[PDB]
Amino acid sequence: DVFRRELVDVEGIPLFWSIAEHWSQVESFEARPDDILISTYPKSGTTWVSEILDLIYNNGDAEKCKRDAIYKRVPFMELIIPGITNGVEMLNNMPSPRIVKTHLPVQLLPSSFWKNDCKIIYVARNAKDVVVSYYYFYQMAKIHPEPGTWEEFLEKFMAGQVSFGPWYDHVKSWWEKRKEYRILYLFYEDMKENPKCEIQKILKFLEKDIPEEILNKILYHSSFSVMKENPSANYTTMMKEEMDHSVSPFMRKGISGDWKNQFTVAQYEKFEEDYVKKMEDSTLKFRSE
Ligand SMILES: Nc1ncnc2c1ncn2[C@@H]1O[C@H](COP(=O)(O)OS(=O)(=O)O)[C@@H](OP(=O)(O)O)[C@H]1O
Ligand SMILES: O=[N+]([O-])c1ccc(OS(=O)(=O)O)cc1
Repeated sequence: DVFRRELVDVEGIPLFWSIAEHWSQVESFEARPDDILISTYPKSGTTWVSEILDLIYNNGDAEKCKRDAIYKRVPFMELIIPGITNGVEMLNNMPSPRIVKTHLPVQLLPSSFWKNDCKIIYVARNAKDVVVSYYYFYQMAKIHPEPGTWEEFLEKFMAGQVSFGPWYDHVKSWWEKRKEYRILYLFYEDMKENPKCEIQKILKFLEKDIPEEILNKILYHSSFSVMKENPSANYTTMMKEEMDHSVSPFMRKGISGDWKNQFTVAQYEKFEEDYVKKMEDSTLKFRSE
């Protein structure tokens, strides 16, 4: 049973057993200078930005972006599950320009990305919304250990005892890294508020100037309501064994502020107190609504 196993520490970070088992393949991953790395803590907007990038790369052509599922168009690099997927191999076999997905904390990112000075788009999302999204994701995405109850999971998340480790360290270290490498550090909440502005930021970062009509096309097709229904983007093409959308759909709510629906007031206060301690010595700033 490849699913529901305990995570395995990889250089200090809990990862899926099969990622840990194939860690050398990941560590030695060969990046390319024109790779665009989409780097996120899980549930932070990876798919949204991946779709955007793929739409950009295909000039807003919806059909072209339906050539395959997002997880094939934008491979999850470190995700290696025997018999199921190998992000490294999928990427190795992908023509440039590659869009590369990762959730690795910065200290675990394969050094080739640094050596190739790749452009990286990091997406951060407020921790409270992340943990809620992650909770449901843990439930539906069977490669994860059992999340436990929301309460248990919340505690694991705060303790960083979740797949890919602590969100806090993830976002903070990636934020710090933006001083060393070309990281367009985006916030899920900003994409919610003004996706056009954020996509323009992506375009600028990518050094692409496209017609307003194409930008509007990209905006339309990267909206949650379009993506949710889009089988090439919404993970419903996943084997049910890997992702059971009947448990929780991948495209779950796609809002900011869902944490309000999940957190008890006590859990929220506790979370915030803990959060402040973990975050106050970082200049990184978020919105939760
Ligand atoms: N287009 C668009 N607009 C708004 N929100 C979107 C979009 N696409 C994905 N989502 C929401 O992002 C959450 C999934 O995050 P990721 O794509 O990072 O998940 S993953 O780590 O790649 O598995 C998950 O968030 P929650 O809905 O809060 O669970 C998705 O619904
Ligand atoms: O390609 N896959 O098989 C795949 C891709 C993503 C994915 O997400 S995960 O967090 O459940 O590993 C799971 C399986």
